[PDB]
Amino acid sequence: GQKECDNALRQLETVRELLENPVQPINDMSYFGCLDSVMENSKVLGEAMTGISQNAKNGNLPEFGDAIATASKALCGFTEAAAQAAYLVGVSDPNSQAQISPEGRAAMEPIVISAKTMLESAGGLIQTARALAVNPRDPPRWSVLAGHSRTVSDSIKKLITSMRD
Amino acid sequence: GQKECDNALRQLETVRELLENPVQPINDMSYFGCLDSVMENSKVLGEAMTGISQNAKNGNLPEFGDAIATASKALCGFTEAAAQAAYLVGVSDPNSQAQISPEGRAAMEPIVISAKTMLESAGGLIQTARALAVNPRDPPRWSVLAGHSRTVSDSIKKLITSMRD
Amino acid sequence: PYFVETPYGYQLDLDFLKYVDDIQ
Amino acid sequence: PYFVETPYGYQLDLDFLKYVDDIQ
Repeated sequence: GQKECDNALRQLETVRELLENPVQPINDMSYFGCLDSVMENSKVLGEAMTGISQNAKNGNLPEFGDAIATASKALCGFTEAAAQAAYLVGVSDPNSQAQISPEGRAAMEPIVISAKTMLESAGGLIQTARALAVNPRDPPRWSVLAGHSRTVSDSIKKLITSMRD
Repeated sequence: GQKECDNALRQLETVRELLENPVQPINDMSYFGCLDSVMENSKVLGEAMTGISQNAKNGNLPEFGDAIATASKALCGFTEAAAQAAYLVGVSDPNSQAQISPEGRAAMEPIVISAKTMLESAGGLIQTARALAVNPRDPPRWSVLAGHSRTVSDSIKKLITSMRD
Repeated sequence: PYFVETPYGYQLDLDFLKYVDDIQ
Repeated sequence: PYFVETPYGYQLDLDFLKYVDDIQ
């Protein structure tokens, strides 16, 4: 029973070193990966704290050690996300300055292409709608309008998909 | 009818200049502010495209111009979010390097304090639970365990709140 | 809602609105 | 679920789980 608590305290004072001065990337988690890790580890910690209290109350020491170890693992990943998220917050500040790596420019390109495609298609949609407003008796242009609306819909779906990961 | 379409095309080719080379902060939107702006402008654009097609079909030119202008405003804010989000993606890459501004270090501090408080409280919770596991007949320590669980719950709520804005 | 029937049988693609609703 | 009754009437605070569910 004491070993599970001793090891948990040793791991907790080690993972706090990330929180002391986080000015460098801790891991490869995005800002959404950090929050998702916080949400999942919070649910794991919530049931782990429940198991800690109940098994200490019921004298169920084996399951108590499992709850202690589960809580330790949850708290470590909880801080790895908070440490990386704290790094991303200060770096994403408008008054900061950053040199963008080639792998960074390769990651923002799927967002730039999808947005520039949307303006190109939405422009042609407005150009087509400008003529349909004067003369809607134009079956070919309604096909062109539908074609641009299809490229707009795809460019937006691919833009949101590029940001959620 | 033509003016609403001409002004929309002029605004669209102006806002695309943000997409050409986004290596600087465009606005004060966070990465969550960028995605939220994309989601809201997508709903506005969806109904605007509906109004563009229907009013061109029905010859309702005044409401057609309103739909064109609404679509133009939606597409501009749509790209202002994508341009800033593209900047944040490449800057948040682990292989990048960034000088963090004082206002940036002031924004990550609410995340760092809430996380370091959580480890401090969860450590005391495990320390208290270690004794309750041996002797649960300790009313004062159950109050101490409840006190640390209250500080853990508050530090986690304040940590998530610091990241969602 | 995820599509709009235009004249002459063509469709206005609004599947990106379906993508937004499935997320939320 | 958002709290756990400990012995001697004290409560284990799990209100942060309520904060997570309200968000999602």
